Amino acid sequence: KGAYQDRDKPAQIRFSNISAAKAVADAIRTSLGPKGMDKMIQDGKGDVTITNDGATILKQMQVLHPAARMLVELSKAQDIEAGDGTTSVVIIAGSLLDSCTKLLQKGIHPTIISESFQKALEKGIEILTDMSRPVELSDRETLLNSATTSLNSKVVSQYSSLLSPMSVNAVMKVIDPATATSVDLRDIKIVKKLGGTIDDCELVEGLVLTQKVSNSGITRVEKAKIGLIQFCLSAPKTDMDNQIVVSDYAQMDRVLREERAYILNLVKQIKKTGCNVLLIQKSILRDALSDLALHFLNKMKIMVIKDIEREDIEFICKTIGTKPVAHIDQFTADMLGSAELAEEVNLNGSGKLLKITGCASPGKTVTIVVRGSNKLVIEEAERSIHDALCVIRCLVKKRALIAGGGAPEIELALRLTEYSRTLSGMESYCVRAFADAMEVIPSTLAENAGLNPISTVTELRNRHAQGEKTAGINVRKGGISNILEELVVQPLLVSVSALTLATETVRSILKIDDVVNTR
Amino acid sequence: SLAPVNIFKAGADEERAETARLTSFIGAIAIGDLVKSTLGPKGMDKILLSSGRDASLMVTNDGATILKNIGVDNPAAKVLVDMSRVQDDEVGDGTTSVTVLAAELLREAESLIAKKIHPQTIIAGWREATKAAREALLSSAVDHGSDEVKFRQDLMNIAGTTLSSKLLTHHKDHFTKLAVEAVLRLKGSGNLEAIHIIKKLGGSLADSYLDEGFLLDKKIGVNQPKRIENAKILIANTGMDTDKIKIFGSRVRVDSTAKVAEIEHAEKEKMKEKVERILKHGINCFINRQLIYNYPEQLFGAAGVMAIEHADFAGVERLALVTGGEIASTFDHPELVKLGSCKLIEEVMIGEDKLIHFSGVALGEACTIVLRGATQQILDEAERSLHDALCVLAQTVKDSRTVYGGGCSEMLMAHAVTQLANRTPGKEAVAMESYAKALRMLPTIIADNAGYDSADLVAQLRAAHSEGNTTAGLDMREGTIGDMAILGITESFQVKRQVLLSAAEAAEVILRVDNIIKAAPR
Amino acid sequence: VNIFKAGADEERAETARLTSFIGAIAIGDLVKSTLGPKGMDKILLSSGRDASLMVTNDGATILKNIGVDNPAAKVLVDMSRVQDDEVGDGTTSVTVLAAELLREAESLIAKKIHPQTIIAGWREATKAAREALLSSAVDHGSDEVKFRQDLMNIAGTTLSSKLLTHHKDHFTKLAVEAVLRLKGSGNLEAIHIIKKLGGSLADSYLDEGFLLDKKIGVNQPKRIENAKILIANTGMDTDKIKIFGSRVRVDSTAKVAEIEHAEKEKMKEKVERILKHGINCFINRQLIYNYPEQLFGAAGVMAIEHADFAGVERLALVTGGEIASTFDHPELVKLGSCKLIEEVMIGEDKLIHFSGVALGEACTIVLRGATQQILDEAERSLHDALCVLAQTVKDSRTVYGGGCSEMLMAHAVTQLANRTPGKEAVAMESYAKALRMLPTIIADNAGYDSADLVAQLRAAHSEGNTTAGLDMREGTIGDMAILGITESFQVKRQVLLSAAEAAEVILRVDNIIKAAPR
Ligand SMILES: Nc1ncnc2c1ncn2[C@@H]1O[C@H](COP(=O)(O)OP(=O)(O)O)[C@@H](O)[C@H]1O
Ligand SMILES: Nc1ncnc2c1ncn2[C@@H]1O[C@H](COP(=O)(O)OP(=O)(O)O)[C@@H](O)[C@H]1O
Ligand SMILES: Nc1ncnc2c1ncn2[C@@H]1O[C@H](COP(=O)(O)OP(=O)(O)O)[C@@H](O)[C@H]1O
Ligand SMILES: [Mg+2]
Ligand SMILES: [Mg+2]
Ligand SMILES: [Mg+2]
Repeated sequence: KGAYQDRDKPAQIRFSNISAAKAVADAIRTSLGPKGMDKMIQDGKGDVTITNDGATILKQMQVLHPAARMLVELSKAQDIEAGDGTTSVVIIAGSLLDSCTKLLQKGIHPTIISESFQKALEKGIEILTDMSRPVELSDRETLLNSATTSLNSKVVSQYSSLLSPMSVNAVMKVIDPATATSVDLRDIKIVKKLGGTIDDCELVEGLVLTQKVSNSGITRVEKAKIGLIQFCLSAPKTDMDNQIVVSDYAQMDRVLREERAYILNLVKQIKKTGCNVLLIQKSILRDALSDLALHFLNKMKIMVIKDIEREDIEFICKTIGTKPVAHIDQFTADMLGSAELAEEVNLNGSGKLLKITGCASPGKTVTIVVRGSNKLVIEEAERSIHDALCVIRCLVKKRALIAGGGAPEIELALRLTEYSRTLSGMESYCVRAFADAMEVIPSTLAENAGLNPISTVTELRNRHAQGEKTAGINVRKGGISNILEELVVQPLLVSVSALTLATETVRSILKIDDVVNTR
Repeated sequence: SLAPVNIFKAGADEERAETARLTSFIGAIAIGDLVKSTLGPKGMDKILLSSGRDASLMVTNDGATILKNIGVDNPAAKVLVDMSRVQDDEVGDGTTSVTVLAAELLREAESLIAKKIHPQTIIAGWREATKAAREALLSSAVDHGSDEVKFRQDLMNIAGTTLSSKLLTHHKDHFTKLAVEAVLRLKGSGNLEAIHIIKKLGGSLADSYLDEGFLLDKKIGVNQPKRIENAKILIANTGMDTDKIKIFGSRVRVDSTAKVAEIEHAEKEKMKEKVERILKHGINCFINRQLIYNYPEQLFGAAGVMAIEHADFAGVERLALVTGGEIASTFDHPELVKLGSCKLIEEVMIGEDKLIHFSGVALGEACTIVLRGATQQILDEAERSLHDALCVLAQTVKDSRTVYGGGCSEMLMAHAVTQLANRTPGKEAVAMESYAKALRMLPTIIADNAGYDSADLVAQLRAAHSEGNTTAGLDMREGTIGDMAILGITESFQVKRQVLLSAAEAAEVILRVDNIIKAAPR
Repeated sequence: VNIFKAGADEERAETARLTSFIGAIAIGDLVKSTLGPKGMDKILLSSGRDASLMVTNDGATILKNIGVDNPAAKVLVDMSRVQDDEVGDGTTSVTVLAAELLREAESLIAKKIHPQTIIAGWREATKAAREALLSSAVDHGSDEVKFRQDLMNIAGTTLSSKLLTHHKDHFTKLAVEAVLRLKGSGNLEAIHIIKKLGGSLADSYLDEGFLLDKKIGVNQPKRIENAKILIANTGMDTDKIKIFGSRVRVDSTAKVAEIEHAEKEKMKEKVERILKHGINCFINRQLIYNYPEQLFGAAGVMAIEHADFAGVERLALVTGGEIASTFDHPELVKLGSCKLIEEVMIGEDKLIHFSGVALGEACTIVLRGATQQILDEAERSLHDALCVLAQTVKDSRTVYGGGCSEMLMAHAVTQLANRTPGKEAVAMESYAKALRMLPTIIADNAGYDSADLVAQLRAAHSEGNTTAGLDMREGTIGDMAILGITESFQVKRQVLLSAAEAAEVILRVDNIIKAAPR
């Protein structure tokens, strides 16, 4: 009474993929929420990291199963689009694949499951969008709450009083909240140096350099005139093959005199423009600084800095306002940046930094410097700050805000199960499985917090069934309560993108029915 | 050769009997069974996982890349793989169908040889049968093109039916027209390189779109403006980095340093003179092919004109097509070089990257498609499916003749082969009947993948085509027999003809080998 | 996660039926080349010790000698051996039919048909085919001349696919005669087949008496007229008193000399008791020692030493005596009778020739070829012919051969299929195709147009001519009633039932679990 489907290989492949996805999901399931702890990854080489970011955990943990690779790619894609929730997305994907293996055991074709999953996705997008509220920028309270919620599940939670305000200052000091619609994170330059503690992180509107000043006679310059240089301050040499022939004893003295005169002329041309500090670009094939040139510059009481990467010139120009100079005749004061102060700062014997502060033309660019005891905490602090910046980026992208702490997915689970109770047929079971497959996030939020998961989820469902929305798990109170009063929120883009990407990834995985090992 | 003397080598062997055709048939049938589970709109795609360098992983449904990536060892499997690659190169799709049909033909051939019938008889019968099938398909090949709306509806139907067997079917109603629009921007020029598919992670697959202009993944200079209105874009293929005189053996030989300083000043002077000659064109956007060093960058920034550096040959050709410019290398005559024009060249942020957006382009000859999925495998599969759709649409734009899909065309040529077989004597008739059965196996496989009663549906279609209804096929949305004219499951005539002919000829060449001789490996 | 063992594996999917089908088809293709009057036999060579070489045609020993690996091949070999034990014919036929049933089974399961559907269709088809074969069976036994002609035809059709075909006209009747000497007793051990090399295979003959491969003693005579044979199973050796724990414990040599004299005297008195029966011949089962042999030679009788259980049983059957062990009362069950006990020489050996035997209940067949392999194949195929002749003597119902019975029962299966709905009908059609694949194979091995001949037979059987089959000496469609290609009904029925049962049992496996080898 129907097709025999003799080949059981596709079913075995699907079960294997589902089991591998579930294994990857519940491997990192213990790293969710403000009570989930971070993992330590020691790769094949002598490198170790202490990470709570789901994307980095999945990248460093070199998986083997194809479904696990699909999940790590999904996590990195969610990081690209959102930047936060890269753990919840993989948890959701694994959980609902685990739910759909039972459906496969019930004799339901994979295409029907995929289409029903897509329909449940379409309903859930509407549920989440209606659940949210509009948000207006330039409101410090909501931005701070979102940044703190992003930072809470990270190692820098205890520093949230010092990192959240600077995390929102960094974003607000780059874009104009009037018409932005996006933010470019490239101009938030993160510089890391060993030493100090996390509490000494700083935000500077100026520029930070890791290079060292060539002349150790001046380090502090007040009312500095900065100027980039893209040509070489050495003996002249043409692009074509160059040779100097000497046939007299006076030729040697003459050639030395001409070299010295040319260098001194270049340095005098630089100095007569009022330049106070010099930024020399890193030039391979020609020493950008010579001993004679540096000697003359130091004699004229100037500060010289070399070995500046070609990729940083745009950042420097956007920050302090200089314009690149590739010819001496074009070097004038009309294209010479200015700053209130240039300093060479010592970090209590743990390195040296260059700080340019008080640029008279403050560009749309700030810099963050981080301090820490060991390398691992510094890297984790960088990742946490980046996640907070990405959260603010999502909030800027589309202006919508939802409650956190398990409220969105549990409310969606309800609304979707009563949606399934109106679609009687073969797809009713699949939609109900989708609805009950996202109870995993609140369950794990309750579990990692030490609460009883079953009772907590039951109370959550009951309280959202009574219309008391924005209710979720509180770890400070140690129970269940309203979340907005607890100041825990997240942008709608995070959750909506997580759900959409997870559903798309699962719908793609469910279409696999064979695996072949290529040569 | 089993003789008590061995002559070949330590490693070389010969199979000069039913062993050789046994190996060839089992290899071909193995390839066909590998491809079989990826047919029809209900087919399911496969995972290709490496066993070595970088462990490349790709999710794919089309059989061309499946047969290309895996390493076959049976020479018959090599013939099938080369068949699939050639068929993919020729038109763009039908690789799965041609491999499946050739495998089914070889299975029928082995069944025939089991009845002790000489292979040349099978070859002659198949030659006659494929002639009859060619004639039937050509006779049933409806044609459009004189009308405008009918041809565009045909294009939409062809895109939908070619994209329906891939992942993109999940958003079929959104994607097919997209593909159609792309080809409709080429104005009949069969240059698929004018289509650029930029893939970036993030966002659902429904967020893909065809831009109303061009997207370039390059960088602006330092001091250049980041936004230009009503540009006059000049596209060039000059060096303008160091500009070697290109006269090898030239060197400076001077007795003082001031001479070298003067020579280098003269070099920078000739750079400035060349940049001034370029600026004499009256332009505000300059596009190069190779790098622009710091001095020309500064000259451009002082002038106030944009400069796009290091755009490969494809980039400059696509910008010339989409904007109307002319690839230049010398600028002695500004009145002979034609300059392209756009409306806005602002920067647009997609994903986490910034791209140059030529909007309001003068000509739509070239365009770009942005693919934004959830996984790198999803991106690769989407790109491959879109490439297949574009190839088929360009082919049917070149040749507007179309035949009905869903199994109707292959059913009708199978019926023609059956009618031919019913009037021929001798052992060739059974060969023709086997050919017809192998040709009819394709809709059987489609229904099997779908999960319907394949035998009942195939018998229904056989009766429908024997009675006289030549526009009947499979309705997948419910799994019944329907009228393809109403459903509009069209297909390119050239694609079907290529599948039929290539499968027939490769089956013929494989069928007539009675000795496999392997030299010792390297 | 793997759980079984190192070396233990499981195939729980299409792989299992793939292995089973490929093994069954390998068995079928190996056995297929030995059907019909034009089939060609095979050489079996052992790669192990003694490098045994045997030239054989029947499928039973071919399948039992080779070491099969696939469990389905083991199923087929066991079925062939069991069918050889039951009747002794059609082992190749049953194996081939089972192979084609499994081939059509895999073809059907390619069309996505549940195996239990095929099982039900096959059960219905085999019920209909068995009913049709029983309805088409002709019987004799009441008649005398007609039944003898039927026996000759059965021997001919059983012996025409083997090497003795070269002299078939000579051999068939001989085999029949042997069975006609059994007088209805289902005792094939009453037939002795003595194989001696040298001379053409047409020198083989069924003796008009019995032949014994033993030796006369030293002083006994080597020829008797009007023999009075006494057949015994006594000791005639040292012949211990059997009272374990008996020993001589004396104090002089005279005592033990007296005891040994008493032993010799008791042996002499036992020989006297034997002689009191009034005999001139004596056949013993175990050895006869020197003193009884001397006494027999002095008396004037003829003694046979070490004639095993089979030998004395055959002598009792062919002569009528009883196997004596105690000679207290000679007046009880009596002796046997013959007319000559001449020693006759065959090749280089001498055998005792019992001629003019009182009863023909046992006999000997002398096989004489030019090669030991020829002798072995002649012996095996003659054994098959004798088995079939004895079976049809026990049950005289016969059905026509040459594919006629197969064609008619396949026609009945087709008619049943045409009137049954559902996916059962295609299962029965596949059953009929597999059943008709046998005469196709016979024609193929013959080398004719198999498709044309099978189409002609199908048309002739559908029309109503229910006695049409393959005439192979000319290669056309002939009448088995006129021609005389008969066959035992029991053989064909057992072939059909065993093949269908083996196909059914093999087809319904979906998981093969192999434990780690020892
Ligand atoms: N203070 C808090 N109380 C309750 N739930 C929280 C709190 N902070 C974060 N969460 C929840 O933890 C979940 C996961 O957040 P997080 O672990 O920071 O990111 P990721 O999911 O990328 O690891 C969020 O869905 C959020 O609802
Ligand atoms: N929606 C549909 N309904 C019926 N038949 C279809 C449909 N879509 C595709 N087909 C048929 O499936 C066949 C195989 O196409 P596809 O699976 O894309 O592989 P290929 O294009 O390589 O042959 C085509 O001949 C087409 O006629
Ligand atoms: N002389 C003959 N003419 C036609 N058919 C024959 C002849 N001899 C045998 N057959 C057919 O060939 C089939 C197999 O015969 P045979 O090889 O003798 O079986 P086996 O090897 O078991 O003795 C039988 O079913 C019989 O009907
Ligand atoms: Mg987070
Ligand atoms: Mg296609
Ligand atoms: Mg026989």
